[PDB]
Amino acid sequence: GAPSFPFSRASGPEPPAEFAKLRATNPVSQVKLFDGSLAWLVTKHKDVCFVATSEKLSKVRTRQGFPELSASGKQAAKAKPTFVDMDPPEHMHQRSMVEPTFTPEAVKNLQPYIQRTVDDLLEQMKQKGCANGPVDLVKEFALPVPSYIIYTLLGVPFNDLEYLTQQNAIRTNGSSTAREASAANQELLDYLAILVEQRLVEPKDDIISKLCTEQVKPGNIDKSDAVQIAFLLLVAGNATMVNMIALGVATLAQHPDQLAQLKANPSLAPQFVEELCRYHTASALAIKRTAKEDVMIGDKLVRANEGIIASNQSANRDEEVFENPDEFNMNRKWPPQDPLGFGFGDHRCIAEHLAKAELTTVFSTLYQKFPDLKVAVPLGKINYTPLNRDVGIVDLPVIF
Ligand code: HEM
Repeated sequence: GAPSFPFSRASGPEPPAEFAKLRATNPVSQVKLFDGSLAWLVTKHKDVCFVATSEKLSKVRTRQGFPELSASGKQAAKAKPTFVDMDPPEHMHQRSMVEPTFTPEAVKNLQPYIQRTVDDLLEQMKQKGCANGPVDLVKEFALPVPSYIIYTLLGVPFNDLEYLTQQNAIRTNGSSTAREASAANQELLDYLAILVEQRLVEPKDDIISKLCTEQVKPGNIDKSDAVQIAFLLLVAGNATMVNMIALGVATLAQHPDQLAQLKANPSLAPQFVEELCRYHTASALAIKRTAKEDVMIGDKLVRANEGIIASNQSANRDEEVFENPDEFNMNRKWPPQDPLGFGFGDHRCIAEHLAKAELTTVFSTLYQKFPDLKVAVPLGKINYTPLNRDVGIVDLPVIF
């Protein structure tokens, strides 16, 4: 019978062991989901790209056979969809309403702001110090960097960032009760609704204001849609950003020669970030589809109304594309094929340029500020996310 999926990571920082075996012997295979239903799992880079781009496959979650991976996903599929779950032409109709803030040119213009935000959080961390024991790099740094940036871009005023950063963290923290997580979720939605009302009356230079002026007031979307689009932009990427920063620090601690290179030359941060986003694919469960019609993938027939999950994590370890794929090597020579940390095709992460700018700013600055930054617990004792989840780090004690 088909194995249960998601698979568990082989260890804290490693992908599931199953993918390498499937790439070698059964690259398109069936897996069993939490409800006992089946889905196709695609593991090779070429095939993941095919799934990501085929117009015979749909992201619409009300379609029969959609591969929801948990009961919570089934419940979330009942809500009015935003662009993450749309096909053409609806997908770009809505995504284009917010894409302008995320273009390469817009992100380049944001660089001084990104640098200031990182610098200010690093200075707060220095002022707080570590004179009485280690501090949690996640709480002090990896969490607020992406949080402050996305909230600011959306339109949150500076005074409200610390509290809203804490509340959004509660929503996904593994220690929160269901009541606590639900209350934090609703608190964020209530806050965003008030902010939308404010920007309908007096727009400012932020994403919510642009939605209000350009889409809500003309009747292209309503104010509840603006809230849901803003909420999507907050929650889609934030936990992934936090995990990528923490994973980068841990990966450098595990690879001290490459850390020494980066300390001696901060201009290596872009290459470090490229290798990090390939090696630690912290969002590996988002390339999902159902077949609108029969489609052949390799030696398998995916029938109409069957689900498909395309593992970009597996694709990023595909030996046929990336030589020595299971070694972290920021000095590698890159092949012609894209790494897939941010997905592929029409739905490729809207924030890829912003996320890479945040990560590059972090890794070109962190060890200039704190040349003696050290993970304070043994590396084998790092508190990674549970093995049945996307790779990440919950907390990371450090000294400096
Ligand atoms: C290192 C950090 C991040 C990683 C690795 C990442 C990864 C991904 C991946 C794998 C997807 C699926 C793309 C696909 O369907 O092919 C995606 C989509 C998306 N991401 Fe990110 N993401 C990151 C940060 C962010 C941030 C900071 C934001 C928002 C500010 C964000 C917003 C979104 C949205 C809205 C989508 C859906 C795009 C669509 O379906 O059109 N992501 N991301």
